Amino acid sequence: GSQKERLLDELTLEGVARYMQSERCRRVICLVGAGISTSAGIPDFRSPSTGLYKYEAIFEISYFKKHPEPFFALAKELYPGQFKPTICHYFMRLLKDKGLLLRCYTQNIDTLERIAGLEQEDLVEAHGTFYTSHCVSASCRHEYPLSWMKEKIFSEVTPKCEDCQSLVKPDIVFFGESLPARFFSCMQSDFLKVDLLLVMGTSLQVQPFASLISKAPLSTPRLLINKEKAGQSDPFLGMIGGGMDFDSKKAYRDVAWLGECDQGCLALAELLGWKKELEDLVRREHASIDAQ
Amino acid sequence: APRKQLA
Ligand SMILES: NC(=O)c1ccc[n+]([C@@H]2O[C@H](COP(=O)([O-])OP(=O)(O)OC[C@H]3O[C@@H](n4cnc5c(N)ncnc54)[C@H](O)[C@@H]3O)[C@@H](O)[C@H]2O)c1
Ligand SMILES: *C(=O)CCCCCCCCCCCCC
Ligand SMILES: [Zn+2]
Repeated sequence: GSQKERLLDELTLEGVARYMQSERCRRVICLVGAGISTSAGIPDFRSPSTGLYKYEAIFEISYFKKHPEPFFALAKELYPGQFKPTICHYFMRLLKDKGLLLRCYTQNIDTLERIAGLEQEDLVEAHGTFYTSHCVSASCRHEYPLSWMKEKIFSEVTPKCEDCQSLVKPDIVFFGESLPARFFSCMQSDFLKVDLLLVMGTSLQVQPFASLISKAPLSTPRLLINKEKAGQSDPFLGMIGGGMDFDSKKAYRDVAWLGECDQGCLALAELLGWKKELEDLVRREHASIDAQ
Repeated sequence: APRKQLA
């Protein structure tokens, strides 16, 4: 239905937590970006202090096409010593484990969602991932895992395929490139049946991923956990398709929690009577990573 | 089906 109608008893975290407790709320989609990994020591872009601050072009595809050495250097620099998912990754894991997660759609390539125990099935890595890597040569397309790719990115040798010696590229989507087919397929099916859109650590500037929020049904509540409001229709572009409205008198289903996503998710977890379960998972999984 | 881009 396209009838706009209010399912949250009020436009707050508690309203959403209640909504989540309700029977109406069976299938949750998360949309995430760099905000949920910032605290795992991986910079985002739009953050003032880290991001696009020696070398935007280092992720356009044509620049990578001409000169790929700049990219592989950056990835040595940003390449973390240890991969601990965040509280907000683990919150997503809880949703899986309670059978609430229909899907997590993610712009992040860091692979943390998998490390937290989301499975390929749970995950639309709409911007690809570092998890896997392939030769660029059509006639080869030999596949490589993250250990082989790290050894190269840390050795400071441009990765070259062992069978044919083409450039071996991580399975990320560069700017310019097309998203995976799986993204559109999952998009067609998923957004019919979503009961709640949970939006974390994304500015929603990157298309087509941003437009996902308008593919939700109009009475699907949408919660944004973020440092800044994001997704509001621009005063000027709208002038000339289902954007965030948190504040107007017409606002009926969108809610904004502004802060760190670790606190936000930790708050929400608490309303749901999940805080102990979350605390234990995070503490337990990090310990296990620490013992690896 | 567009390709990744800023906006
Ligand atoms: N970790 C990664 O995989 C990574 C890192 C940088 C950029 N990118 C790519 O660059 C593009 C940028 O997209 P994006 O919107 O995710 O990043 P962005 O930098 O464009 O926007 C991130 C948003 O998260 C907020 N934020 C940052 N840290 C936060 C925190 N701890 N708590 C709450 N909010 C926080 C920022 O205020 C901003 O609104 C994407 O296409 C993405 O694939 C990926
Ligand atoms: C589309 O937005 C792709 C963005 C390119 C990746 C951004 C850089 C993030 C690299 C982090 C270090 C390595 C992670 C395994
Ligand atoms: Zn090859």
